Amino acid sequence: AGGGVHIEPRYRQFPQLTRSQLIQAEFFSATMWFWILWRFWHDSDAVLGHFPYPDPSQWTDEELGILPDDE
Amino acid sequence: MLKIIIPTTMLLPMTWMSKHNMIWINATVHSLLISLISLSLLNQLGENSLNFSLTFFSDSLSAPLLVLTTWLLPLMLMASQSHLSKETTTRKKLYITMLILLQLFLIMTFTATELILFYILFEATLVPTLIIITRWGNQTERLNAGLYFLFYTLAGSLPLLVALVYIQNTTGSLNFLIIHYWSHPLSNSWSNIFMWLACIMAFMVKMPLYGLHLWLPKAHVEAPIAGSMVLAAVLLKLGGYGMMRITTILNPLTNYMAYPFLMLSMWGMIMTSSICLRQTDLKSLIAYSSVSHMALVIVAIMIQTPWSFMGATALMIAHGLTSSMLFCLANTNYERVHSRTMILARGLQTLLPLMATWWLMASLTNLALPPSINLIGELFIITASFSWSNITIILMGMNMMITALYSLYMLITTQRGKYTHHINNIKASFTRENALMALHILPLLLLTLNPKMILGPLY
Amino acid sequence: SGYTPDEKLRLQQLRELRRRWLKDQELSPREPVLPPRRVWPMEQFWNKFLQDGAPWKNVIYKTYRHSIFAVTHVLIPVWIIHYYLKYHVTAKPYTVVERKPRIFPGDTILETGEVIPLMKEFPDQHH
Amino acid sequence: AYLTHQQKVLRLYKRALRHLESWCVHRDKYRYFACLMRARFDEHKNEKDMVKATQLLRQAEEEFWYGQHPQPYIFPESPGGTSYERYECYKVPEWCLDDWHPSEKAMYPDYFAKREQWKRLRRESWEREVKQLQEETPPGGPRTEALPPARKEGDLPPLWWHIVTRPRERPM
Amino acid sequence: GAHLARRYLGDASKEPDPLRMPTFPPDYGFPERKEREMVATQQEMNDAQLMLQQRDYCAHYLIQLLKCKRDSFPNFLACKHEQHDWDYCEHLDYVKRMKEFERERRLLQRKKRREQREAEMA
Amino acid sequence: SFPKYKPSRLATLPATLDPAEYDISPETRKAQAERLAIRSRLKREYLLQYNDPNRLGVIEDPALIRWTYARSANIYPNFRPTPKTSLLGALFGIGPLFFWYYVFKTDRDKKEKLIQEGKLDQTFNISY
Amino acid sequence: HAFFKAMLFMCSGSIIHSLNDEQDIRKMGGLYKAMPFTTTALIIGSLALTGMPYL
Amino acid sequence: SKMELPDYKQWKIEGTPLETVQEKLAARGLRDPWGRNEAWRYSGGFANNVSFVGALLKGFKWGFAAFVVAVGAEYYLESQN
Amino acid sequence: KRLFIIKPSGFY
Amino acid sequence: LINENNPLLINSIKRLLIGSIFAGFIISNNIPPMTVPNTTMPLYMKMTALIVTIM
Amino acid sequence: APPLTLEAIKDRVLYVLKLYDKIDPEKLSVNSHFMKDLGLDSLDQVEIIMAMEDEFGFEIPDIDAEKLMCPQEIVDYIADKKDVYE
Repeated sequence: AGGGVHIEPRYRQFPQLTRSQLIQAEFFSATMWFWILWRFWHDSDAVLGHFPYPDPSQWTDEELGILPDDE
Repeated sequence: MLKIIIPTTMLLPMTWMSKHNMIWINATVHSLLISLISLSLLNQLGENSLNFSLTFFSDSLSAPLLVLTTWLLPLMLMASQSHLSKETTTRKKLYITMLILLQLFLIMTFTATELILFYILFEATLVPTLIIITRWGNQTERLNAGLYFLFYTLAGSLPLLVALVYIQNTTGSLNFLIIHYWSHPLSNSWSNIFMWLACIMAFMVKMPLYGLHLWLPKAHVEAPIAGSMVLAAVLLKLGGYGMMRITTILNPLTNYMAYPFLMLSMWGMIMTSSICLRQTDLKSLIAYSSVSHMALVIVAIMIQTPWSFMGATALMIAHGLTSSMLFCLANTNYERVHSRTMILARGLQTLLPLMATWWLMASLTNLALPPSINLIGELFIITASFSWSNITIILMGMNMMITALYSLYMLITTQRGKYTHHINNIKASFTRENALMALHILPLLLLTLNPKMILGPLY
Repeated sequence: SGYTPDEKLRLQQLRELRRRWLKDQELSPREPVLPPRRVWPMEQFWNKFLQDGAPWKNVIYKTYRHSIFAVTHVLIPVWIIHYYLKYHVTAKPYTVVERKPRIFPGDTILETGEVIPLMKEFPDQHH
Repeated sequence: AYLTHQQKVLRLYKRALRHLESWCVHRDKYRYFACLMRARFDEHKNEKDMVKATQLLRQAEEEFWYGQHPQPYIFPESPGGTSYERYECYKVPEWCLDDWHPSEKAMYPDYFAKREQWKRLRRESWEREVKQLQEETPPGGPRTEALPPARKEGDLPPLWWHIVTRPRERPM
Repeated sequence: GAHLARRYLGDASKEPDPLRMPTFPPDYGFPERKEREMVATQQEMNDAQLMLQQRDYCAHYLIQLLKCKRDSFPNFLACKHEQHDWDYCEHLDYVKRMKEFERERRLLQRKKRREQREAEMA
Repeated sequence: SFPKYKPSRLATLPATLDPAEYDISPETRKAQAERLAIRSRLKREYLLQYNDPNRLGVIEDPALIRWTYARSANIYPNFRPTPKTSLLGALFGIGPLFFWYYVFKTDRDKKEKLIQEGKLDQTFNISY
Repeated sequence: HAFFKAMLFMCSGSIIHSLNDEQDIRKMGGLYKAMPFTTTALIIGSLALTGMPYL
Repeated sequence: SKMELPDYKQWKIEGTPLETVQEKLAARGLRDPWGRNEAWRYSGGFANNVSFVGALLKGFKWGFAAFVVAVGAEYYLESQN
Repeated sequence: KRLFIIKPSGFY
Repeated sequence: LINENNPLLINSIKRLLIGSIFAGFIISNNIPPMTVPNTTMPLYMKMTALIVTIM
Repeated sequence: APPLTLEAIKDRVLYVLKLYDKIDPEKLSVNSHFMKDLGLDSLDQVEIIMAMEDEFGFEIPDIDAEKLMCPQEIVDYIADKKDVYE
């Protein structure tokens, strides 16, 4: 029936946008990137690591409590 | 019971003497009134059945089935004043005469206090039915159908008659109570085995039976709509009701000489359900569907388990109400298209919206989804079968597959899809059709609130 | 390779009949002619409030609709459920049975007032 | 019935570009290979040996079947498309309006009056159009299903009701 | 991990299967191995509604996370050092887990080499 | 070239690259022409009844009633007892029934063999 | 998974209905600057669906 | 509006990436018959498509802009603590 | 412009 | 005809947007510990949650 | 989806035939017979429909494709399929 919508179709050319629909897209794309490394700076052990992993070769024979091979 | 038996008879003089056009209206309203009276039997004590007199007694099994018959009589009467109003008054009055007599035998049969008394009218239901299929049927093969139905059930009834009188000559009276209290363990002698077959084959030939199910496609499909409900809703339960009543003097011979029948029913229902998946006639698909559910009932009785009987009674009455409603569905198209081929009249949801809905929950109820007592019927049998044998579920559940595919396949083929182009006779659904069908499904849903009534004597 | 004159004229005749058929597929501005309907004798307050629909009016007008919806679909249901729960469901035993209230050392149990003694000293090892 | 040799080439070319469009996706490459596809078409056009043509069609479509996209592109409103008769649910035959209650019929007065004009006009013209049909049947039965146009003046094309009064593709 | 490579692709006879060990006695090669400790009696850990899979030695550091979290409600970011305190001892006993895994592995290598050495010696 | 398409009953050969249509003979020329002729006779007569403004019934389809009759009734009067039907009836008949009898009896005999000396645990199984 | 996975649908539903109910990925492109909010919503769901950190 | 059709005589093949197809077919000998049909798809406001990464880094400029203010606020607040 | 919609009888 | 300016479309997606950004942060920080998060564990399968998706 | 008259039709149609550089951009009669007037080939005549098919976004049956021989017939067919009447 009656048209007159806020938009109008175009023929092979860029359709008109609006001020709201751009910044609303800009805002949430912005705060998600905000949320990305803000949690990183406030919490890095979750992604990077919280404690180092000790190496197998490093821990000493004595502290391992292995009976000496000679006897 | 006299409070029901006498009024049921009293309609017959009334209908035969009512006015010319008041026959349906007068008969229906008192028929509904009688069902209201028959509602009184739902009460059952925690002990021995309500024994009104030596002539008649009702238990927690007969009463739920009895009310189904009395509630049914309005439904055929309200389903038949469209395909018979073009006939003369006397023949129309005679149609009510058969239906009223058919009920009276059912009421007396389900309430018989004596086994042989049960046998007479339980067999005597043939005469009112056989007239219905053969006289008012609407196809040529109805005559061969009548012979198929009559002879097939008579071939088993006679050996039961010889068996019952033999038990009389050996144990005295066959009163249901004294039979239950005076029970003798049946030996594994060859004569007792043949006695076991006689006391069982009469009832087992009556539901369907795989091998003995050939009369349902002949009878149900060719029968008049008022009759067609009865051959599937209540008389199949006569073959049922006999089973739990008679399987009290056969223990423990039923423990052993049941594998061939159990094996025939378990594999048989998968076969006959697969028939529904590849059927052409709408009524035949419904009738064969009734075979699979009824075969499930046959399986249920032969383990003699409290859970098995407990869901056995629920399944029968739930199936009987549904199969009648689906047969109403076949009638609705049958008046308009004047043919029973399924693919002839596809696309009814677009034309008839509410009739599509009536076909909808009818299909789901046949689908046996919870909490509809079809589910509470089948599910109880599954556990009883599973406790009997774990492999049963493989055969048990596989039936739930086929019963799912063909149920919607009947729905999808008819209702959904593009409407048939060449038809121009489909009119708006008559308020009679819609009101009748509501009176089918609504009590069926209303029963879901308290299936404690329908559970049966074991509960 | 090719509307033949017979089929071209066929399509020509069939087109304009379809065109006129669609030209009769509309409805008049009067259409649909709706029969009179009875109204609940409370819509007058809102529609008179809706005569202008001002920003000082629309928010308050929608407040009644939001308020009555809140009472009908929250207040009434929660009352009957609570009455059902408080005096019927909870009347029978073990129908509202809940998990035991989790408590920890160093917490006083309400009905006895006893402070459970603090858990013994920690090893106190951090990072 | 008879599908001439040049017709099948046209159909194969049409399906080739549709499949090539699905493969190429991007427009500039689509125009690139289609021109190459076109370039490898027009040069085999002046052959006097029809045996070469049918033989050429053999391995050509054998190439078409091998190179066809397993997921070709179809517009939604075409066989296999995502909107194939998705609007068929809403469409209703016109004759169903005859079952409407008179209260409902009176609630659309002018349109139903126009429906009466269509009904009466079809009733009158049915005899004329069937007479034309029987008067020009090809000997030995109808040779083709194609309908003959309305010959004389003041008439309607024979067998027109359903096609003219078919429900719209946008019923709602 | 390199252990799987050394087992399936290497000498599986010298790799301790997780299901097999502990095989050797605790003090075998350990003069006065000291038993583990449990500060929290099973009464409070049972009382604390703690999961059995969580009912380990380090669960003693866990029973106060739920207490402070309940006290910190609705503030869900209050307990940070305290939560860190529990996962540290998780790390410590986890650290203990592969050192004893390697301890039995080193014992397995030590015993295997000793048996082969004395077999040719004798 | 490259591998071709080998067909099956469930995956039919496409009726476009089939060699049959590509080679054409004059006998085939009127063969397909008469396909259009018989189809035109069926379609025009159906459309004539379809577009009839007085036909307020159902246009009966002979193909439908013949299909139902052949698939339902006109089968047994044409059935002839022959070997393949004989073994097929025995196989798809008593076959599964006796096969199910064996396994179910095998389950039953093994099951009650377990409980008669106490080789099963059902201490909480009471609602059988 | 409930949050972003449901989200990815009506964002695709936003594209589908707007661009004349076409579901073939071969028929869009350039909707970044033409459909800003949906493009942002789609890439947010895509990043969330990948377990990308702190989300 | 009556949906004013843009005039034809503005969409050509130069500049748009379709032009690389042109002389490639010119060497083939066939001329592009429908280059202007897709000219709008590569020209107008629909050109200058952002690179793939830039879609992910959408809003990074304002993101990092919000980072320093928030981090600087925390740094002083922690310094006060 | 809006036009007629063809629907089955519902009053019944 | 591409357009998303309809408020119904914008608000519906936006609600799930702001949900997805935080969601896990709120829920994970809030629900009580119910399992045992392993801590001692080498780097090269710690990073692999994000390494594998980078390629 | 705003509706569409036949006026918007040949505006879109005549646009696309003008797109063909083989077609003279100023000899677009509404009944410009593709063979007699434009002097194209049936293969190029086939090339027109998929250009139209993407223009209006729908399939034109191949049996009707060669039967369309003029811009008017293309306009007539697209109007009928989309039931365009004004």
